[PDB]
Amino acid sequence: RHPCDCLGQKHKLINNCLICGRIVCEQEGSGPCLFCGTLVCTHEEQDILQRDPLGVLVNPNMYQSPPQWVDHTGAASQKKAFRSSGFGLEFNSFQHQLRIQDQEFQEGFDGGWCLSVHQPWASLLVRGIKRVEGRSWYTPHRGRLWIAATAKKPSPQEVSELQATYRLLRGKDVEFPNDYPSGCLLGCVDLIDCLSQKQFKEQFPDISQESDSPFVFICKNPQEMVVKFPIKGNPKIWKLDSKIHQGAKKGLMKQNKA
Amino acid sequence: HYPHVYDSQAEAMKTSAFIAGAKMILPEGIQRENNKLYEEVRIPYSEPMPLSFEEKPVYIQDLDEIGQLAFKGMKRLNRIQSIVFETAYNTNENMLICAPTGAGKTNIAMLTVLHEIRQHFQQGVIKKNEFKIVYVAPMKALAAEMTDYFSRRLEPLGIIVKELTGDMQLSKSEILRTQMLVTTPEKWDVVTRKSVGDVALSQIVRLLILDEVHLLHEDRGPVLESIVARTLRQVESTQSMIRILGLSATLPNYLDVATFLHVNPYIGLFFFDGRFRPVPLGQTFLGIKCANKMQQLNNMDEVCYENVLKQVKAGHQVMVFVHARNATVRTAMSLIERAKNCGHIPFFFPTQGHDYVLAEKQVQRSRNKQVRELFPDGFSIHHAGMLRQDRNLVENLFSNGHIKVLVCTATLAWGVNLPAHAVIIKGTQIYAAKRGSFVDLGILDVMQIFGRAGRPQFDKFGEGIIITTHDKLSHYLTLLTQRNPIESQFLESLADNLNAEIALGTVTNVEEAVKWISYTYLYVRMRANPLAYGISHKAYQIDPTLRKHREQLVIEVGRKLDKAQMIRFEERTGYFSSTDLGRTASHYYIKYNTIETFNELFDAHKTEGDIFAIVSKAEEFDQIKVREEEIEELDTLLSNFCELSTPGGVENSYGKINILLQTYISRGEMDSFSLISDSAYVAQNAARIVRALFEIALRKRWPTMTYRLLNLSKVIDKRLWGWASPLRQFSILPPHILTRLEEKKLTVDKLKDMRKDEIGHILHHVNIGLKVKQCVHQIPSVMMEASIQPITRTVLRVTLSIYADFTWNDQVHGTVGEPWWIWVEDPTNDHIYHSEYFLALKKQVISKEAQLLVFTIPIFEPLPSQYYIRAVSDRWLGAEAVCIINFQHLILPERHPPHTELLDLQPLPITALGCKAYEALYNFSHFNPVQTQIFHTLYHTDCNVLLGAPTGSGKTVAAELAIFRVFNKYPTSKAVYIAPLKALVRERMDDWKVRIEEKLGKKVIELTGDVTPDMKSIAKADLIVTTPEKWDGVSRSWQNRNYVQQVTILIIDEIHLLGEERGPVLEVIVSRTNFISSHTEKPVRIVGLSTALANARDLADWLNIKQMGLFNFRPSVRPVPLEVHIQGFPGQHYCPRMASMNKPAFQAIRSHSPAKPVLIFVSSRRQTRLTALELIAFLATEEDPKQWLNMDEREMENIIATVRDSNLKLTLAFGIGMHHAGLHERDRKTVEELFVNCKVQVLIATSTLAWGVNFPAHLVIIKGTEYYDGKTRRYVDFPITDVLQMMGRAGRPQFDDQGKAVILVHDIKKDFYKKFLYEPFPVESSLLGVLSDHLNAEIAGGTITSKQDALDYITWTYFFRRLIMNPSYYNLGDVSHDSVNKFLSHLIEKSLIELELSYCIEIGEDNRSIEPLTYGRIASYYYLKHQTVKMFKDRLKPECSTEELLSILSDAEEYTDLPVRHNEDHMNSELAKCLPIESNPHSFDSPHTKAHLLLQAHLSRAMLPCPDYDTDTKTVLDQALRVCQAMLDVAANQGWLVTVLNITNLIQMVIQGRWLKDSSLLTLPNIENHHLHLFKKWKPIMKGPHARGRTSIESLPELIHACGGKDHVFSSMVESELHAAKTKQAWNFLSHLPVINVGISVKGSWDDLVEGHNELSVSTLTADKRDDNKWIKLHADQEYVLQVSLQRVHFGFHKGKPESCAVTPRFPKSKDEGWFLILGEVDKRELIALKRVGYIRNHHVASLSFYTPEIPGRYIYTLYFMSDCYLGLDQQYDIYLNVTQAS
Ligand SMILES: [Zn+2]
Ligand SMILES: [Zn+2]
Repeated sequence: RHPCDCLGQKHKLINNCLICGRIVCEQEGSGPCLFCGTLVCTHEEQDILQRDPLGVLVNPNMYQSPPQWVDHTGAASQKKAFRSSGFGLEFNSFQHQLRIQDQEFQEGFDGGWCLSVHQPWASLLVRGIKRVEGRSWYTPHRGRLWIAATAKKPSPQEVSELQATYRLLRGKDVEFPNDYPSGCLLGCVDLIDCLSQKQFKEQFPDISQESDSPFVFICKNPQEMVVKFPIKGNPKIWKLDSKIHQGAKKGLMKQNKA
Repeated sequence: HYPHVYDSQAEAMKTSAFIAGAKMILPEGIQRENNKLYEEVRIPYSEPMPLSFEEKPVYIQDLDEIGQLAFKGMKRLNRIQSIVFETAYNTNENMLICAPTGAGKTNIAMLTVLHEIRQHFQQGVIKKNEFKIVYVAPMKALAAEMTDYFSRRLEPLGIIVKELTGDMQLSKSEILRTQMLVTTPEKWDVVTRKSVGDVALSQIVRLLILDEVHLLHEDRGPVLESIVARTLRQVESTQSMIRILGLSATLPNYLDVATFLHVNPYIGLFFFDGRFRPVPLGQTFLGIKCANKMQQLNNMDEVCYENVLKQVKAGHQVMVFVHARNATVRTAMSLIERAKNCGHIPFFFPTQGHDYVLAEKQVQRSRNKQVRELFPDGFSIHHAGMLRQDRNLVENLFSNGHIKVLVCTATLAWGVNLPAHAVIIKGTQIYAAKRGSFVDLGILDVMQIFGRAGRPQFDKFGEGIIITTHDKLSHYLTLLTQRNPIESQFLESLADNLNAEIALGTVTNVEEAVKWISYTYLYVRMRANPLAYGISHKAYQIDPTLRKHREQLVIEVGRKLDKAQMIRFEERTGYFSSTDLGRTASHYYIKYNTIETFNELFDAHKTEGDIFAIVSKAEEFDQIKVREEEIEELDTLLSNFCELSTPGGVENSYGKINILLQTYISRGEMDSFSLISDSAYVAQNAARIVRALFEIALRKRWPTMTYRLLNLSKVIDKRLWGWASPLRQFSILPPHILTRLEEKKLTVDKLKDMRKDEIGHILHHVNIGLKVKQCVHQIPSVMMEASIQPITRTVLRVTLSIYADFTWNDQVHGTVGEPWWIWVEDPTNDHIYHSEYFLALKKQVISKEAQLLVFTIPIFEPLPSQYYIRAVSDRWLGAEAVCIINFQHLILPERHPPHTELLDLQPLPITALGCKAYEALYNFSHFNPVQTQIFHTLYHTDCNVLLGAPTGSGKTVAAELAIFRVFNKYPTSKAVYIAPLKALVRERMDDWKVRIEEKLGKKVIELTGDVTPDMKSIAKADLIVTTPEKWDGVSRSWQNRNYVQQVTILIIDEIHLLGEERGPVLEVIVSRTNFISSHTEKPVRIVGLSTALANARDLADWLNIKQMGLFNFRPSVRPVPLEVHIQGFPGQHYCPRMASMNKPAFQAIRSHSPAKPVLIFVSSRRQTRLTALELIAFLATEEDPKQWLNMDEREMENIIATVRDSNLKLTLAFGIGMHHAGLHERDRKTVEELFVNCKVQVLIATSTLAWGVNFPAHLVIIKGTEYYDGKTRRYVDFPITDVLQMMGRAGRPQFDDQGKAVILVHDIKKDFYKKFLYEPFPVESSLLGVLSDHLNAEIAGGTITSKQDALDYITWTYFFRRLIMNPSYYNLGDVSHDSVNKFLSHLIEKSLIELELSYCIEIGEDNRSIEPLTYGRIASYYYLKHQTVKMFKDRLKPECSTEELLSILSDAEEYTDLPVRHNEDHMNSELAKCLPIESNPHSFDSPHTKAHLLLQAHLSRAMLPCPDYDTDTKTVLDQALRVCQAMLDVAANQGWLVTVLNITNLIQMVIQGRWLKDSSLLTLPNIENHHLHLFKKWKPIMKGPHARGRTSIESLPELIHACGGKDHVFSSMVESELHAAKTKQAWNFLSHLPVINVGISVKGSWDDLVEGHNELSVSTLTADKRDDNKWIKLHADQEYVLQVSLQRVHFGFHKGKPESCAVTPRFPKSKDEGWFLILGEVDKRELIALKRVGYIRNHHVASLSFYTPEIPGRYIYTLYFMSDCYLGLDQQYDIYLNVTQAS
């Protein structure tokens, strides 16, 4: 048969199953219930036995058209007059200083900050194969940061030693994405902490031998998508442009669809 | 029996037995020298006996201090004081006094008043308002004179007196601040019958003064006896003591009135006679005898000449009466010509002196010419026609004595005390319009006349002359010095008095009506003489009490009143109830025949002219006959001054009444004095009649008639015609100016728009133009507009926004405000819908704010074209505003589909669950039909479901099933339940933790409002219970964090509460949850449980269910059937309402279920007391006094002993119960437990605790449905869903068979309630009001990029779903795609513009991409709004001080929702004193100011008068902490550090409730400054060694270092002054308080291939002694990281790490041990970096980042380690950077 869902609101009813408490309709009956498979029958019939396009943020709806925007209103007409000011982005400025660097604020809000990592390390950083990153400078941005692939083409011999180094830590069981891009923005990882090597040994001695540097980035689970973002590349700790940041977030939703 | 021993004149004899055919007890054998031309009797004389030793006079020294200060100290008290002082100053019982001298009356009056005041309370002489005494006066003159006398007599007490005499309805505030009142018996009667209110006066009178009750004999006595009976009945019904002191002059019978006054014969029957009067007030008894009136006139003017000639022979100065002002003139020249005749001028001219010349020049100043010619001879004229100035001149020349005879036409006798030697009454026949035909004068008037015959201690003989004819003189002689008993006429006015008593509600049935008759003087008069009142002596014999006759009179008058529909009287059981018509008739003192004539004549189609005929034909004008003299004046007036049609002509009485009214309207001038008096009489009458008729038509809902009646009433009391210019009501405008205006045909609007200079040029006077412009700008007006909100297919809900648009004048408009009547008039249908009263206040007009009103009107299927909403001023003519509301193409909501049928054939046993532990939480062995149906659709199929079962069905079981499903199938996931009420959250959490936490092996934990503590809370929660705001704050950021993706349930209770105002967060929470579920591909189930919803289809579509979980059940589904009864209680101003619904509440209790637990709710935080005492007082007269006391009294007496509340006595001792904001919320929980079983049997709720324990009951009456506070200055209805849920608490499956409830509301909305009490109420979104705020979060988190996606996001919201189905509710025009998308775009653009103006969003040049700002991000993180972050950015400036931080804290808009109690304006104002800072005195009603005062009180340790404040405190405190932290971040974003440190100090005060200006050690629990001297002295811990440090332990870190971890070997003895009561609190406070030392090392952060130098550790110890170690060789323009290792040093007794929770003795919530640490420079006053860290268990390292200027300067930075949740634990470390250039 077929478990019709009417619950007596579309047609008549029969006895409900005692085990499952499931209301059964007359559409399917005279047999075991679907949920638990026990015989169930009404009183009058058991007496005999007894006697023996698609927008980024939109849901499916019964609507002929989504609520598009119309700029004909005069309220926005006034705003267009004095909206000449704005569009000010600091981008990659070494002089930039948050001056409010509380850890809890950064991971709540994505500030668009991006970083450039060499492809042999960037691939393992974004796939989660490697857990700690090593750079000389210290970054107070402890929020979500994007990783841009380096422009230089990595040599095939570096992957051999990189794999050999991580055999004891990870092993050959985990598959490795040998397809290594270059100059893209495939990386998007969240940062939890940065500290010196001595404190890294003091507090995190288990995996400290993976990489050694004056300052250590500790990155948690990253994200992956199936589309590729071309980026020219910028020096370390650079603010991503609005257009790419908007597109990258949209792609993150499209991969979250799958 | 000779009452008392003082009374005199107990003697009589027989002398002649024939005096004009009558017997007159002749005192001293005076002779009657009757002759042909006149008849007279001689002057009686009396000789007082010499009082020697009977009584001694009272003085001032033998008094209390109040007696000393109140007394003015003349040291002389007359014999009256000596006689009366024993009982009038020591005893406190009713008494009466009767004297022929007013000086012997007023002194007794005020001494008795002072006696009552001083016996009322010891502090009562210091603080007033504990009593309200009232004085009565005959009419305005004596009322004003007594008011002035009391104002000037008693200054030191501070008592302020007033004079309200038929002038206006006194305000509640005025009588609240006033302590005593003065009125008139008519005004007192009308104000007592209209005294029905929230608070009345008769229960707090405590003393009532009567004067000259002798009027009872003549007229107006029915009013006095009615008010006396009313106050006596109030006294005997309130079981209190209210003294009654009566006063008169002389009574022929005094025992009858004494029994009527309820005074025993022996105590205070002091009767004063002519012997005991100070002066021998004799009088003549002259008469006249002539056959014709002309000879009568010449004869009695000759007689007047004769006795005034005798007076001039005597030489004293005398005064003569006339009846009319016009006739006094003709009498004046008659006397002048008589004096000139016969040559008796030689005995008449006044003496000449210098004072005579002074008086001559003074009168020469005056305008009056009659007095000019009267001065040379001995004549003077006194009248009320001429202004008061000449009255001063004549009264002072009388006082000095230049004048011999004065005529006064009876105004000064009432008004001004000017005694004269001889007084001539002339026997004038007053043409009293109440009687007509020149009725003879009353005894009270002539007695007051003789009162001035005795001039104080300059004349030894008092004389009085009476002139009249034979029958009149005999009649007068029979009631002046005879024993004829005073007879009252109460049967004629019996119907009106019964109607008034029934309207007041004091008299309800026949027996108490008979008792009230017995209370009146009529009963007492009937006892002595039954024959005179139609009762045979045999009928007296058969019934001594005359109860049968009283019953007969009562039933007859009740029949007469019921035949006129005034009252509803039932005979077969014997009770009469008041109706609206009877109440209206009683309120305005309208005779029953008048309202009968109304009912037989009035209709809804009368013109503007027949109203005059109706008002004229009424019978209070029937005692007016058209005379042959009046006909000429009447026809001339009809010829000239007529303005409208007058049916009846001039040949009838009502025709002449109509003509008189018409000529009085237009300020006409008339000749006949009698007709003038009649005109005034009918003017006042017809004014009150037209007001009553307007009220009647308004109640009958006749728009076209009530408009005409209101205009007519305005015309009559404004003395201006309808078509007259509105400017005519201003006296400043000259009449010729007004004529010039009307000759130009200009109107009010045209000249208001027309500019002033042109009107000045046209009128040729610029000053007049400017004055008329500023005057017309004062004309009341209001601009208003209505918005239509079609809630239902029939019932609508229109909102009116009104605002005054006129300049305010204090004198013109009045201090109180401006009244208005607003009604929804329909021209075609012609019946009013929901008329209403409105008051425009002072600040309402001044601020010109848009006052908003909301009200519901019904509509029909054929849509009316329009409804004329009209607002008319109740006092100003020609001030109306009409707002036509068209009904063009408004879309009405579609008819909702029916509910789902409830199918039940077999209950489901719990064993079907499948898990024994799961089912062990239950008690029943089977499932009720709702659970039987939802057992498998829930918990077995894993799909979102919406259930709308009625209350009490057991949706909690559905929540349990969902939680069991979550626990079973997905143990690794988590479950969260959302409830909209804090009390509901608390009770649900308690139930969950008792039932599932200890039994089932899962985890249950509540969530607080702090994101980072919620991190650890949600790490291992496994079950969460949250009010929606906290969960929304937790889930505000979801994109960049990954903790909430593992929850897969949302159980939302009371989803229908999404409709109202304080539940919009549910919509955004569900929308974001659906968004997350769709964009994560891990579906999250939604289970929405609530009551029945009519529009549940829209909510089902909102949650994305097609046919799976749609469960809507009709109200006839709950296991306990509910029966509701309909009842209406018409009334106004809610004043008769509480009495109206209180009466049948007990009758419902007995009829439905006597002695059964019932919960009631009428108290709006105030009605608790009134309801409790009225209920306990009413139930006494019943068969079972202890019906609600089925248990013993000993447990109740023990409970009331345990209860500390002072008001709860006599209520919990009885069965009356309550659960209010008091009793520290625990003992009332004990009485709730006592109510769980059948002991208490009744309780009253405050209607605010409707959500909570939900204890069952049987019968519920909805007596309180409205509430008024300081939110909008007006009453507003309860939410319909709130009322439904609140009433649905009735019923219990195991103690009752069915649930009972009834409705007690006024009739105008009873139909609306009946419409909505059965039909489910549709639910509508309210997301718009905060639509911006939520959007901020969704743009701060990066979920929104442009404007287009911001628009299309809203599709997920329930508001978008509901907008299409109900467009006209959301002001949307048409359902077309263009219209809806344009409206959505406009609304979202407005919200974005507001956000940008709040400095939160950046729109950019493209204008189509919105970027978040740091301020908006901060607001989103801390759960803030745009309007508060905007003000944060606006009023935050560098270098602010702590009071500025408190001020910026005060105006946070999150405090807007803080409510008011309609009384907080007083306690907040009084607690504003004794505080370090103060707020605006004019903003005490502002919720932000109240929250500021609350924060100051908490932070300065101040006591809060109302208990609820404490609760509010907690809420405020919570919000404060949040915004406080946000404040810091804003300052942290700005750049400067001084304000950051100030905000850190502010949050320290918030968490500690102290100040940084005081000592830090005060943060210790239970420590105050007064004992710090005990803390000031300090010796070394061990005794003997020399002091090393400061020898002081004031510093808290110093205290920690010195005491260490021991806290018992040193601190225990030094803190022994606490006597070990709470020393352990300080012990653990110090032990948990840690001390941390730090070490700082700066390390380079070079980019690459540089590596600079090695790590440079800089000593934390203060190093400035010319060492290069401090001077870090730092390379310029290089990022450098400061590693600070901070470690705690536990002394070893606690071993370190006891817990991770800091001690917060005053903060409600629990907060972790944070630590702030900042790096910045001080010379420039900016910071470089900020850090906050959590718990440092033993040691941690913090990594600051900082830069260096390119200038190679040797400068100084500083690191401050500040306490996040402590005080005084802050340390400073300066780093000296010698930055150098880098190559
Ligand atoms: Zn079916
Ligand atoms: Zn089954």
